[PDB]
This record gives sequence, C-alpha cells and structure tokens, in this order.
Amino acid sequence: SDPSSINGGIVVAMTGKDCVAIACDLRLGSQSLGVSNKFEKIFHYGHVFLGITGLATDVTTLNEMFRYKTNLYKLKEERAIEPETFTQLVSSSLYERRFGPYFVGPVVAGINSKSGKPFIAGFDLIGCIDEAKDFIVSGTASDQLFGMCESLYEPNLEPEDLFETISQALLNAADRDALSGWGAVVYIIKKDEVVKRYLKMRQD
Amino acid sequence: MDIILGIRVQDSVILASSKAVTRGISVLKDSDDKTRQLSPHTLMSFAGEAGDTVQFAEYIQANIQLYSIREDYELSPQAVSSFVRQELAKSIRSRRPYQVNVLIGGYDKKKNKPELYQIDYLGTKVELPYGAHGYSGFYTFSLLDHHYRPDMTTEEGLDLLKLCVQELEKRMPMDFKGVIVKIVDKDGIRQVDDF
Amino acid sequence: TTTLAFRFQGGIIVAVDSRATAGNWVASQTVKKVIEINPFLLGTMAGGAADCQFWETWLGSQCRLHELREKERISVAAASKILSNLVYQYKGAGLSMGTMICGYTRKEGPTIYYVDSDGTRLKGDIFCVGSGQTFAYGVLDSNYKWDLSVEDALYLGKRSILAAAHRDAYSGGSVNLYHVTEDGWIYHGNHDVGELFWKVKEEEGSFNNVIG
Amino acid sequence: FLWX
Amino acid sequence: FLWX
Amino acid sequence: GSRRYDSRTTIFSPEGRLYQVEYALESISHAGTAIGIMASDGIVLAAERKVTSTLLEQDTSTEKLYKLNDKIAVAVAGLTADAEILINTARIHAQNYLKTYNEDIPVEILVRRLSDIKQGYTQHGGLRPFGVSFIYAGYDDRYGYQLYTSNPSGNYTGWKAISVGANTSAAQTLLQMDYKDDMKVDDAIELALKTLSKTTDSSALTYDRLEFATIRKGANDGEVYQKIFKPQEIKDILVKTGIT
Amino acid sequence: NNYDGDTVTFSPTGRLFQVEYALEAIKQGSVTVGLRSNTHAVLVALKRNADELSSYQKKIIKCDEHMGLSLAGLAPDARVLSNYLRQQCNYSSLVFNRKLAVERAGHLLCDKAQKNTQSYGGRPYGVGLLIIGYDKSGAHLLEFQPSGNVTELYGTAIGARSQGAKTYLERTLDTFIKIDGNPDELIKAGVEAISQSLRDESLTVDNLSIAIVGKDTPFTIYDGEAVAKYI
Amino acid sequence: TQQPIVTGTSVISMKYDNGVIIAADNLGSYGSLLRFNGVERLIPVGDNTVVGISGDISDMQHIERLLKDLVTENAYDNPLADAEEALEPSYIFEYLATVMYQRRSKMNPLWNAIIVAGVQSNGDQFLRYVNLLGVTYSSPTLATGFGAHMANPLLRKVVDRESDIPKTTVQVAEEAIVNAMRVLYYRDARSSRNFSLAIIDKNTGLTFKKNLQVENMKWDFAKDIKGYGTQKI
Amino acid sequence: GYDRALSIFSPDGHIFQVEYALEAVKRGTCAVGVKGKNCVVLGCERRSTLKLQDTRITPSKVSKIDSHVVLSFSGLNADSRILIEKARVEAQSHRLTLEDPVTVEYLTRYVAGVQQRYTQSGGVRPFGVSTLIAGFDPRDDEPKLYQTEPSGIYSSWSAQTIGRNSKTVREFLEKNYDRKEPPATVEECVKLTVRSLLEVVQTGAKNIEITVVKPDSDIVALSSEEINQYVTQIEQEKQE
Amino acid sequence: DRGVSTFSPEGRLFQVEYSLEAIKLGSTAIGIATKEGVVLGVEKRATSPLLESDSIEKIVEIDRHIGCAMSGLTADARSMIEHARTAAVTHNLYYDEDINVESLTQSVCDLALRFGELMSRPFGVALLIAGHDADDGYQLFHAEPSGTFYRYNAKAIGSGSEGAQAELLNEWHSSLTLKEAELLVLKILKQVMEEKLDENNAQLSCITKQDGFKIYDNEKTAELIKELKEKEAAE
Amino acid sequence: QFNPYGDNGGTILGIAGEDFAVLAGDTRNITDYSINSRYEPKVFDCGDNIVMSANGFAADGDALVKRFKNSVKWYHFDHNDKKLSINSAARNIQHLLYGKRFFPYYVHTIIAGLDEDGKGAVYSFDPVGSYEREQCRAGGAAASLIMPFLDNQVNFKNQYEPGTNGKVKKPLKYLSVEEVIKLVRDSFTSATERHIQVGDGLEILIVTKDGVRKEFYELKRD
Ligand SMILES: [Mg+2]
Ligand SMILES: [Mg+2]
Ligand SMILES: [Mg+2]
Repeated sequence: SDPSSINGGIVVAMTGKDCVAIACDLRLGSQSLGVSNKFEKIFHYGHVFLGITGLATDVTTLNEMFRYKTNLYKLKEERAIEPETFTQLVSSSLYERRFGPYFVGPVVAGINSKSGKPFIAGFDLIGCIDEAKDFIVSGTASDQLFGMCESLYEPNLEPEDLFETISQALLNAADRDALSGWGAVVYIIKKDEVVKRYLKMRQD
Repeated sequence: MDIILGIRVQDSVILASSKAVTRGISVLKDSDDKTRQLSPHTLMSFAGEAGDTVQFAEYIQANIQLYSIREDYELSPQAVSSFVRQELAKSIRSRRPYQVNVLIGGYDKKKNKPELYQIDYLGTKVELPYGAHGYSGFYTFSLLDHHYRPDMTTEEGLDLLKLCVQELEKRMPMDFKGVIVKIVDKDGIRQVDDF
Repeated sequence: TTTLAFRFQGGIIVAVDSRATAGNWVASQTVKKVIEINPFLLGTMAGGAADCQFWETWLGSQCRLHELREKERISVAAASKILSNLVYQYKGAGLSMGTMICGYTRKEGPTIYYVDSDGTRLKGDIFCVGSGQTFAYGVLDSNYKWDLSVEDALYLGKRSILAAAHRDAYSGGSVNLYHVTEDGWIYHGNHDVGELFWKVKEEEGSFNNVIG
Repeated sequence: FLWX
Repeated sequence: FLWX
Repeated sequence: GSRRYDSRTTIFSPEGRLYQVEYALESISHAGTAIGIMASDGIVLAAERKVTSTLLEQDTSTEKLYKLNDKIAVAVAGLTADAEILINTARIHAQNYLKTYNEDIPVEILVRRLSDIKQGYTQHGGLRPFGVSFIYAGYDDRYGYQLYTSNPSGNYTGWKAISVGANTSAAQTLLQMDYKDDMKVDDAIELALKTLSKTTDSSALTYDRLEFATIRKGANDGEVYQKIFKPQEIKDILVKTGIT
Repeated sequence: NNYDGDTVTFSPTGRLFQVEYALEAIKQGSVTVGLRSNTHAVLVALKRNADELSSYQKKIIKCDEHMGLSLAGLAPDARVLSNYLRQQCNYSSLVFNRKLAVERAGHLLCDKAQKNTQSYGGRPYGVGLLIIGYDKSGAHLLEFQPSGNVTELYGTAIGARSQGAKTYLERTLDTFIKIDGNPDELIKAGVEAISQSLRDESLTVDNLSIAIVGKDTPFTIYDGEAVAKYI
Repeated sequence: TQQPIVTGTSVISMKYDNGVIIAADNLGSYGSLLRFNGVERLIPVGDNTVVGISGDISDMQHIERLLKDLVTENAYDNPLADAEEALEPSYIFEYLATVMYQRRSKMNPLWNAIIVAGVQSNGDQFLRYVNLLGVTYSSPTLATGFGAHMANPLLRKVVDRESDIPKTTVQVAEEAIVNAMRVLYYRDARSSRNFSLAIIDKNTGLTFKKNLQVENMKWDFAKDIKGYGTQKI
Repeated sequence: GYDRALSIFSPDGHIFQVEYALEAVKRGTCAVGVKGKNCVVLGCERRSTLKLQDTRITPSKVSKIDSHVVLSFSGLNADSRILIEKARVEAQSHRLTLEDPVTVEYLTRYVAGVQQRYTQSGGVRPFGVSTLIAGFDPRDDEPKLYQTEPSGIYSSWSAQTIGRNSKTVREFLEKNYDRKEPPATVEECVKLTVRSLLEVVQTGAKNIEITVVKPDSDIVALSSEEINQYVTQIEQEKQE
Repeated sequence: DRGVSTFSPEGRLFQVEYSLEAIKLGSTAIGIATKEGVVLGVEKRATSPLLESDSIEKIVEIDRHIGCAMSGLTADARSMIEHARTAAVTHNLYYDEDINVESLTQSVCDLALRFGELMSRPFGVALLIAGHDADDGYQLFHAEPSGTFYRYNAKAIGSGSEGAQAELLNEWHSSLTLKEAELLVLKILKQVMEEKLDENNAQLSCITKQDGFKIYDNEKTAELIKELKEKEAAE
Repeated sequence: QFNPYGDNGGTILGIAGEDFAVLAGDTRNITDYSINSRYEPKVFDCGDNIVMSANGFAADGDALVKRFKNSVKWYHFDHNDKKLSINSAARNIQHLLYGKRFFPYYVHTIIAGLDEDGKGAVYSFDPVGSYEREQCRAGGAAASLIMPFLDNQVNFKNQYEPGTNGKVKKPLKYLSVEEVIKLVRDSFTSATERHIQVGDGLEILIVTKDGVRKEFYELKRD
C-alpha cells in the first residue's frame, strides 16, 4: 500500500545539441501481476511533452487535467503554451492538492519555439520544480536511472547519438527493477520534427 | 463476487462471471449474474465489496440510459469506459470510496470493432485483448498469453474461455459455482445458457 | 438467531426462532422475529435487535405511503430495495441486519429477497439467515423438493429451526411459522422447543445423540 | 444490546 | 518530498 | 423595503410575452449583422464590425468571431462583454465533455447547454437576460456540418443559412433567394459578402469593417480546419469576388 | 395612506399603521374576560361559531400546569405565541427546575412581537392575549397586544364590545379582588362581567368557555355541561 | 477531551437539623507540586446557597463566571430578585447539572465534581452532587475525591439516615466536618492545612469562615517508630 | 437569492402570472393527442414562416421521456426543455428504485407537480407550457393520454388539443370522436389526428409532424411522404 | 406593488382574503357527519366532454380512518395531501396508534400561513377533512388557507356553497342515518350544479369505523341517484 | 482519554398482574466501590398511569426519564389531553433510545402500567430501543440473579404437575398483588446477599386503575 510503487514505471529526459529526448517504459502492473504492456506515460500538448510516473489513475487524471488546461490556455492566449510556462502550470496544479496529493513524478520536456533553447524539468508529487541542464529521472527505478544518466551522459550530443545514450540509460535501469520494463518508447524532439521509436527490450 | 474474465476476439467481446455469492461459511446463492447492460452494445461485469458492486453498476446503468434517451444515441464503448473511470477516479478520494472493479465489453458500431476495457476501483483504465480481476488473472493471463490469437472466431473464444474456467476449477481454493457467459457483437448482447 | 424462508409449489414458508441474547446471557425466549408489513408482505429479523425492529417497522410506514400515493400494494422488489438503499446509506456506521422480505404480488408471484446491512440484495428460492443458518441449511437442503405439500413444507420449515435451536447455542425458545399464498400470509402458530423437541424425537425417531 |  |  | 425598486425581469405581459427578452432582441437588432452559410463541404461565418474608426487596431482585434474549440466557432450579435461571459462557459463545458468521455463535444449538446443557461435568466434569479444572439458554426462525426442560432429567450434552432443583428429581414430574403443545397464553400463565401454588401448601413463594404471565418475539411484527409481570416486575407477575398 | 405598505415605515405623525391594522383584527374578534383575586385567576371567553352546523372556535389555551391564556383575533397567531410560551415555560422547568414567572412570560411575548414590527418582510401578530397564572408571588393577569405592549391588571377584557365588561370590572374591582378561597364566586363575577358585552345573544352551554388557576388548582378549562352551573 | 492541569481536592458537606455545612481546603495542586495556596473553592450564590467545586481550577473559574452572570440575569426585569423570585439552591444546581451533562455529551467536559449546599425558601435543607459525567445524587452527607472514601464514613456515624438530621445540632455537625478535614490532611497527599467552611442555617443565614487551620494533630507517637521491622535504634 | 413572490392572488381571486402563462401556451403552435383502441397518436403543427430550416437537426416537437412514454407541448420552447429533462431524470430514477418503468399517470403527476411548484415558489415565474403525455404502462395494452398546464392541474383525455386555434380542433374532435368506438386501428387514429390538424394548419406539407406510440416501447415518427399520403387521401374524400 | 404578508385597514391579510375568492370559483364539495359515519361528495365539473371524468380525483384518502375532499385551485392541494399522509403515517410510527382527526387537521393548517418573503403565496384551495377516532367519534373539519379550521355537523364549499349551506341548515338533524346523508349530499349537489347530476360528473365517498374511508363506485352512486329521484317524486 | 460513560449500579424489576402492575428498584447509587447515596429513587411516576425506570448510567437514565416525561406533556398539548396508552409510550421510548443509536443511552429501561383493556403490562428496552411486552423482567446489575427466579416463580418454568410423569406443565395463572410483592421482596433480599451494588432500600410503585401507590422496605446496608 505505497501508491508510488503499485503500478510501477519510469520516465527519463535528456538535452542534446538543439534537441531534447524523453523516454518511458510501457509496464502497468498490480504489484507482482503484469496487466498491460501498452501503457504509455509520455503525453504532449502542442510541442510541450509531459512524462508521468506513479499511481496510474493519477497519471491518466493529470494527463486529462493538463489537456483541459492547455486547450483553454491556447483559446485565450491564441498560441501554444511554452515548456517554461507549462512547468509553472504543473507546479501550481500539484501544490493545489498539497494535503491530498496526486502520487506522481512528472517530467516536462520540449524546445522553446521563440528562443530555440532545449528545456527539461522534473517535479515531486507536491509540485516542487527540479530544473536541469543535463537530465531528469522519475519512477520506481529512479536510483538506477540516476546511476546510468550520471555516467553515460555528456553535453551537446547530436540527436542520433542522444537517442543511443537515453535508450541504454532506460533499458539497463529497467532490467534492474521488477516493476519497470515490458517495452519502452523514446521521443527525439528537434525544433520542427519529432521521431518516436519503440525499443526492443527483454520482456520479464 | 470474485471471478470476472473478458476475451476480445475478431468480431465480439466475451464476459465470463462467477455465479457464487458467499457470506461467511455459507454459499447463499449459486445463480448470481454479476453484469449490467449499460446500452444495447455495451456490457459491464463487476466484482468487489458487498453492496458497493450492484449500487455502483446500477448507478452507471442509470446514467448511460439517461444519456441514450437525451441524445437518442448510443455512447461508444470508449466513451462509456472514460465516464466509468472518471466516476471511480472521483470515488477513490471520497469519504467512502466504491470498492468495485469492472470489465466493460462493447461493440463500437461506427468502427465495427469489439473493445474490452479493464478498470480497477482506483480508476486505472486499460484496453486489452483479454482481461481479468482478482486472483483469476494469476492463472488466466499466462494461459491466454499462450493460447490467444487476435483473429479468433466467437466459437474459438468460447473454447479458449472453457480452458480458463477448467484451470480455475482445478487450482482455485474456493467453489465459485461456474460462470455466466455473455457475448457482445454487432447484433448486441446475448447469454450462453449451457456452459 | 435462525430464520429461514423457502419457495415451493404451495407458495412461501417462513420459520424463525424467538431467542434474543446479550453475549452468553439469554435475554428473551419470546421475541417476534417476523414483522407483518401488510397482508401480502412479511419481514424476518437477524442481527442487532434494535436495528432490525426499528428499520423494519419504518419499512412498513414507507410501504403504506407507497399504496396511498400509487393506489396499489408495493412490489416485494420495491419494498426490499427501500430497505437495502436505506442500510447502504448507513454502510460503515455499524448497522447489523440480516433480513428476508417475503411476499406475493400479481406481477411477481411469490418472491423472497435477502437484504443485509453491508448492502447485499439477492432474489432467491431458499435463504437461511442468522448464527444458526448452517444448521437450518443442513436439514432444509437435504429434504427440500419443489413438489412438497403445504403440510410437509410447514413441517420441514419447523424441523429446520428445531435443528438449529438444538445445536446453535444462540438459537431457540420457540418456532413461529408463516405460509404466504396468493391470498396473503397465514400464521401457523407458536411452537415451544421445550415440548416440540420431545414430540418430534418420539414421533420421528430422530435426535439419537440425546439421552431419551 | 440484544442480538437475534 | 524534495528537501533542502 | 427593496420591493419598490424591483423591475421584475422574469414576468409575463398580459399577452404572454417576456418583456426583458423582447427588449433584449430589440437591443440585438441594432448590433452589426452576422451571417452563417452552411455548404456541403464547409461553413462560412461573416460579420460586419460596428461603425469602425480609422485609428482602431484591426489585425489584433476580436469583436464578432470567437473559437469555442477546434471544431466549433460562434458569430456574436449584441453586448460583446455579455457574449464573452457565455463563451468562457461554453469553452469550459466543451473541455468538461472531452475530460469525461475522451470525445469532442457534439455541436447540439454545447448549443443546448448555452441555450439552457440563457433560459434560466428568463425564468428565475430576477437578473436581466444576456443581450446576445449567437450563430454556432461547428462539425461533429454524427451530423457533420451544423449551423445553429440562440437568442436571449434561450430558444435555439438549426439553419442552412441565417443572419442575426441588424437588417435580418432584408438579409434573410436575399439568402432565401440565392441559396441552394449543392452549394460549395467558395460559393457560400461569395453569397455571405454579397448579402452584407447590400444590407450594410455603410456607404461601401471594406476589409477593415469585416470579420470572416471558414470551417472546411480543407486540411489533409478526414480532419476539420478553422480559419479566422487575417485583414490581408479579407482584402484579397473582397477583390477576388469583385466588391472592391 | 402612503405609510401603511409595511411595518418598517413610520407615518409623518410617528404611527405604525400595519401594527394599528393588526390591533383592528382584535376588535373584530369575539369578547374574552380576565379577572383575579389574591388566591385565584379566571378567564371567561365567549366562543364564536361560523353557523349553527359549525363548532364554537376554542379561545382558551393551556401553557403549563400554572399558566395559560385566552385569545381574540387571528387564532393561528395565538397558536404560534402559545406554542412559544409552552417552550419558554418548559425551558424554565427542565434547565432551572423553576416554574416560569407570569411577569417574565409577558416580557418574552413583548420581545417576540416587537421583532416583527421593526424588520422588512415580516408582519405584526394579529391577536390579543389574556395570560392568567399562579406563581411564587400569587395570582396574576396579563393583557398582551401585538404592538408588544404587555400590561399586568386586576381585571380586563378584549374583543368586540369589550368596553362593557371592562367598565363593569372597573366598578366591581373592590368586590371581586377579595373573593379569596372561593373559585365558583370568582367565576360568577367573570360570567356577570362578560354578560355586559352581549347583544341579542345570551350565554348557552356550548357557547361559554371558562378557565381557572389558583393556589391548589392547576390551570383547567371548563366547556360543555361543566359550565351549565354558571348560566 | 481534556486533561485537568491545576486541581482542587476533596469538598465535604452534611445536613443538620436547621441547615447544611460545606468545607474545602484552599490549595491549587499542579500534579505533585502544591503550586497555589490562596485558592477559594467555596463560591456563595446569594445568601442561601454555597457551591463547592473540586477538579480543574480553570473550569472552576469558568463556573464562577457563569454563577456571577446567573445572579445578574435573574435581577433583570425582576422586582422580587431579593425576595420571592430570588435564586434557590435547587435552581442553581439544576442549571449546573444541565451544563455538566451537555458538556460531557459534546465530549468536552468541565473536569469538576460540584456540591451545591443551601436552604430553600420553605426552610428545607438542599444538598446535591454533580460531576463531569453529569451524574447527580443527594444524601445526608456528600463528599468528592478522597472525601468520598474517608470523610463520608465519619460523617455517616453522625447522620446515618434521614431520621438522624433533626437530632444533629450545628455544634455536633461542624465538629464532625472539622475532624474530617484533619483526617484528609493526614492521608491526602494533595491536601493543605488551610481551608474554608460555610454554614447555611434557615434562622441565622449564611456564615462564611475563611483562613481556618487543621489543629489538635497527633504526631507524638512518630518518635517511637524506628526502621521497618528488625531495627532497634 | 432572488425571493420576490411573482405568482400572487389578485382581488378577484386570480393568479395573473399563471393566467398569462396560459396566453403563452395559446400563442404556441397547435399540438393534438388522439388515443385509439390499441395506440396513441401525437400530432404537432410547425409554422411555415420558417423556410431554409434544417429539419435533420432542429429540435423535434415530440420528445421521448422513456422508451414507452412521449411528451409533446405547446408554448415556450426553452421552458419545455427544462420539464422534459426533469421528466427524463425522474424516469431513470424510478427504474433505479422501484425496478419498474414509470406509469404514464405517475410521469404526468410528476411533471404537473413541477409546474405547480413554480406557481408558489419565490423568485420564479410559472412554465409557459402545457404538455400532452402519452404512452403505455409496463406490461399493459390500455392506451394512456394525459394533459398538464402551467397551474399544475392534470387529467386523462380520450382525445385533446392545446396551443393556437386549439378551440377549433377541440370542436372538431368533440363531434368526430366516439367514446363507445375509438379508432380501431393505427391508420384510423392517424387519419382522425391529421384531419383535426387540417382544420387549422394551412398546407399538409412540412407543417404536420405525426408520432405513433404502440404497446411495449413501440414508438415511430412518420416521414413527409407517409403523412402526405393521409393529406392527399383526406382532400380527395372531402371534394363530395 | 405591495408586501405578500400585508394587513388591510380592516385588519385582514389581503392574500388570504383573495385566495378565499379563488375557492368560491372552485367546484362544489359537501360533507355531512352522522353517528353512523361521515359522507363526502364533490362536483367533478369536466371542462370538456372528451376529458375522462374518472381521472378527476377531488376526493382523496389520507389514512384508513381519514378522508379529504377539496375545492379551488386543486393542484395546490397535492402538497397538502402529501403532508397530511406523512403526518398520519409518521404519528403511527412514533406512537403505534391512529392519529386524531383534529390533530391531523391542525398539522395541515400549520402549512397554511407558512408563506411570505416558506412558499410565495397562500394555498388557493379549501379542504373538507372527514374521519373517525375512538375519542371524539365521527368528525368533519373545514380547513381554510387562513390557517383556521372549524368542526361542522355539515358543510358546503365552492361556487354553490352559500346556497347549499342554507339547505344543509334546514335538513341536518342529530339522528340522520348514513343512507339519509348520502341522498342529502346528492340532492343538494343536483340543486347547485350547472350541468345535470349523474354518476360521471359527481362522486360520493364515506368513512365508517368498521370499513374505513371508501370512495363509492360509479355503479353504487348511480343506484343512490335513482333512489333519490324516486323518493322526491313519491310526495 | 475522557470516558463519557459510568456505572451507577443498582437493579430494577417489573411484574404484571391481571388488573395491576409493579415496578420495583433498589435505592442504592454507587461508583466503583463507594456508595454515593443509600436513598436515590430511580422509579418515577411519569403520569397517565405509566411508571418508568432507566437503570445503568444514572446521568443517561435521568436524561431519558426527563425526555419521556416531557414527551407525555407535549402529547397532551398536541392531541387534546388524550391519555398516552402504555403501548404508545413504549413505541415513543424506542424512538428516544434509537435517536442516540451512534452515541447510546447506557441504561436498561422498564415501564409498567395498564393496557387499554385494563390488564397489567410491563415493557422492557435494550439501550438502543429494541422493546417487547412481558409478564416479567429484571434489569440492571443483579438481573442475571433475579430473572431465572422470576421464570420459575411467575411463569412456572421447569415446574410440572406432581405424578403426571413430567407430561402436564404447572398451569399459568395471574398472581395477587400480595403474592407479587412477596416475590419482589425475596428477589431483592436474595440479590442484596450476593451482589455488592444492590442493597440499602427497596422502593416499589404499584399501578392499579385507582392510580400509583408506593411501598418502601429496608435492605441490608453492607
Ligand atoms: Mg517478470
Ligand atoms: Mg487494472
Ligand atoms: Mg450488598
């Protein structure tokens, strides 16, 4: 009965040269029992990407909540929300539930359309913002991901190289966690094209 | 309550639900239907806490039936499942949450495709080729992983289901007094009387 | 407590014991565990004495208001669902009620609904409810047929309570019999276990466990 | 408190 | 929670 | 007490009319004309801005045509402030439906709810009704392209072509004359402008006094695009049809 | 005229017309008489019928074992105020184990009637009450008016032609005040008093309503054949 | 739900032929610390009633304020406030009894044991007890805390039943109360030597006695006590 | 909250707001209900001053409350939606608690209760709507037709009309409807309904809507051509 | 305008006096109380011949021992009946007995004046409440929107009330049989009714200790109408 | 933590005759091992020939009796001074008790009087308002001592007709008021001997058509 580790799952985000990558596993389980091998944890509202680990009912609820909020934002502002602004919206929304929180570990990723700057950010369940140049990690194998990222990562990787680094970071971290894995997805995000790749990983 | 299974095949969704209603050391009933028809082409099976199960099922049934009359239109299985999930997602942070787990088997008439949704009492929704709730999954999932093919007929799906019920009757500790089987397809919902 | 209600060719048989307990203290042997809601509706009581007595008396008021408003006797289904929807509102508060709503209407025919305090509501042909339900089930199930006569069905109901009254420490006093037909419920008397046991033992030749 |  |  | 100063906004006349609804409609009849025309392959929304000044910023302006979601737009006739209250409600109702059913709201459901809010202000609360008439142009996968109108009474009806605001009598006669069922969007664009051009209280119809929008399936394969026309795009479409 | 729309409006001469119109409802009401000695207090009420087929409207209400009133005007308003007195008498008993003083009863009615004369939306009470009681300071008679004015008296009368009985009691004051330890003689004086307010009609058996409270007498009402003694 | 902090110990009382006597020591204990030595726990209401309070002193000071306010309220629109419509002991008790039971029923009690001693207007002796649970009882002798265990036995040797009250004089009754206060000083670890005593007589009225002391104490025999058994020195 | 008593008594003992609501009904398009031996038919007028309408999407005059009961109306269209919505909710609520669909009498009695509440509630005006509620009770083949009006009174009718020129079509039905022998078949009942509307309507084109309700939730709305055949047949028999 | 709870210069509530005018416009209702029972009869008054008269419910059961007839804005009576029924049943639940006819009437009359600026206006309907209890036997009460109620040996309310009441004054005596009272209600209804009296436009009911409150069938009332006409021709 | 309940001990006993009924109770009030009062009555005349006792937690007992007495007063006001029948009183008390179902009155309640046929009646209640008419009921601390004696001596349980081979039961018959008071006095002297919370005094309230009479008897004071 620990909400953050019932369903299991991981998200990782990295910055490269004029690009960002965000990746997640596909497992949804009920503790030991694997239930679904199609449960994606990365969503997008325009060009801003959000990965959410933790309790799966809150992952779904928050996705639906941010779609709702970014849709009204776009109608009133007459432009797509930017990563820096969306980060602040996520933080506000999570801290609104300070004494009854969503059991989630969200990760924002995207390129600012005006400045062209790669941007990533992570949050605790209470909405505290963790901004980073290099990488953000979240989920049941966050320890493993921290170890993989901190060793493998180097600055200013090209999109094709960054893909290899984030993929190996996620795969090897997931294989040391019981509640993570069962397939993986990697988003490579450039200024005005986005490639989505499904990784081949061990299915245990 | 205990055993509820679901198998989506080529052209239909099949829901199997145990007939036993046990309280204490007494099987009170051995003919219980743990399902409600939400709309002509959408069926929901349910299992969990006593009272909560039927109260929640009939509440959802009433709301979907109200929508059907208001719009003179049948909500898609995807739409019904999203509505049911949100009701449970509200419930879990209530004073007394509904402790009800559901399968939603529906035939989408617009897509001409069968759809099976598995939703737990937390409001965790997944679309599956085959689903189960409670301890049943621990046997049926590995069995279906092996024997299931996506292009199977309704008759093949029923034989695959017989294989699941036989395995459960062999290895499950409790007597669940067999299952009521219902098929959801393009022609609506019908019950298999001899299983 | 031991209450049973079963359905057969001749209608419904309802039989109850009359014992009220406060732990191992026998509070009473003369309790009415059947409430006559109306000429075609019976309610059985098991669990908390106050909870059953209060809410089944209240159910009778709601059934009267229904026939004043709708100029028609309430269905067994509707009557049972008023009580089940009431207890469901109190779920988790600690009401303790095991209840059978037995009656006849034109549209339904003879009908029995089990309703308990955790909100379970079941239609069925046979139910036994209370601490001595398993003892009653044993005798009832092993002798039950649909084609029982009114005379045999009344006896089996009476014998099934006597069975539980004997073995279950928290059941006894006397057996109260009812028969529900298309013409309504008929009371078939109060039978003290004091005299009924020896009468049954002698005539039937059963209860060979006991020193005769 | 009585029980039945 | 993240602490400082 | 305060009874002395109560207008009683929600009562019947001896004839069985709602005073405040009738007077609100009289208010809307002085507002800039808005036209909706529904074609087989899209919908046109045209609206005449209320007597423009030469120093009004035209490009970063929104008076008449508002977006409710990606599939539905409204043309406004009446108090802009009143309309914006109802639009924000409609925008929220659309997102509530999407959140609940994971499907875009059917056009009629959104229209009915917005019309039900207006109805409330005529039956209870003792407040003045909203001085607003809407033309709803939208698409859903049930009925396809749909035109509706709602008015302060809270009554709504469906249309092939309709006008609200000023000179509706004249506008409706010209639409009823030149409309036909097998009409294309580009034809409906021409009809919309020709109608405003004749019914306008101005000397000549120019780009700076017009708001224009189309809802086509003119995107790439089985998806709907909303186009709120830019000043330069209205100037081009006005020359292309030969009004200027 | 322009200042009688509601109770919240003063007239230019400083009058509350809605209160005065409520006072008018009492004058239309049937006559009732109150009088007391040192030992006993008596209510005598002329009951009114709709026609010969109808019952006679009951005028006298019991509030406690030691207190009760008679009414003249709107009977439903008398029911509201009598119900309020029953609760205050009852509160005094349960909380303080104390019979409510007849004087405090008056003060409570006064303050309840007043609130309805200063607030928008509400209306004044349309009834006058004669409260009799026996408490720790002997026998008492009160006259309540819906303006809020409560007055302690030896005797009085309210309703139509009440001036007849009120003049008689003013003459008889010295006689009836000293009818101590004699219930029947104090009632006779009350029945003779109300007789001065009769025109064409006389006191019959189902017409007359008498109540009494005293030293060793709980508040008890006499109707029907029980009052035949006093005709 | 409370816990008492500053507390007062036993209140003892009894009836005699013409009236009632009540007494209580002048201590405010803070657990085992004998913190406050100038605390009056007998509070007269008019000239015919005394309310003795034990338990939490903060809650006692609250009850003082209620009684003070009751006298003020009774005087309002009351020409006979100092005569026929003066506060009776029975009225003051029933008010406190109501409050105590309402507060227990809201699970926020006044953590006290209260004895209302007085003489009614008809000359009858009034003596009744109420506590934090709203439990009420009357008896020729009443006592709270250690008083119930040690005072009552001594006071019941004088007035054992109703018929003994007319036979008991104020001299005999007061002597019994003063003796009981000495016994409580010997044996109650949260008692003091200094106490107050009140007599409400139907003839002489209310006599309130302050700064009394326990005296004629037997301690001399202590010098002969050596060790706990075998020790001779 | 707005508290004003809008519906109040006048010196002559009338509630003008309720009587002015009836005027709104009298202004509304004509609606007629005729119950046969084994069916009820609801006929509705649609004013022909509105061309360039979209009859696919335009709210239909007859509304289903449940699968077995229908509600037509005359008066304020916006007001009718509020009554229909409440009735539809009460219909589902009844199924949920009584485990049985509403009777037509019960559903009528509810709608009538709502209309009445708005005649002595503060801050609200009465509904400018009269309703015809028709259908068949569960497991019953006896046709039911009820009328409600703004005051809140309701009653059962062999045949009844409401709305503009309703007094003309009521005159027609009063001499043409035999209590001893109601329309035996569906065709007879629909024809008598169309005949009664042709006294008032104008043209029998897209001005008449007909909905036929039969036992066991058998409700169907007639198309233009189906209705136009009855109009063509009646006019040819008339020329005599 | 003016307040809803305003007094007239004569000392009456305007809205109460205006509701009494609405009740005069209502269809006639007559009640007669005997030692053998209480009879209630009403004029149905169908607005049109197409209206199914048996659906006109102007006589109503409150409990087995209490009946009710109405006159005026009959829609207003629905919530008054609902309250009366709940009061009667609720009293039986709390005290395991039948509720006194007077106590039931008093409960209904407590609603009457709960209006102002609670409901927006007084009720536009008067009730004849007939019943039996062990204490005061057979009783007939007239419950007005003023909050006042009188007990009556006999009473008429509605359009023909003043004419019918003058007739009830002469005819009523303390030794009337139930059968005599039934004919008397039919006789007086036929006098004050616009249309000619028959079993379809007039309804009889009674409350007896033995059989409780019973609305008469159209067949039973038709025989009493035929019995009435013969007896009037017979002298 | 604050405990809102206490036990004030004592025991009560109701017996029904043909044309009378008695409700007896000891006059001892205790907490733990201390005597609070030797004479604190807990059997009350409530008017309308109804006597009532609520034994257990005295605070809840007094509260209930107070509320029922008040219930009788308002029954007179609301129903034209009608006499509250013993059956109607019993149902009213059920609603009083069940009102506090989730914070109960910690008392056992017995009322006695005459039914509407003039015959002796006793009703007994659990703490939350389940009730039953009986010929016989003991309540409170010594109920378990007295009740089986009453079964034997009032209802003649386990007693057979001599020489009938235990086939014919001793026939049920109404007891005289003299015989009932003998059983009450012997019940309480027996209870006093073996239960520490019972003694001091016995107060009996006898209810006939003539009204409510009282009798008092000394009990052992140890
Ligand atoms: Mg594995
Ligand atoms: Mg799941
Ligand atoms: Mg002892």
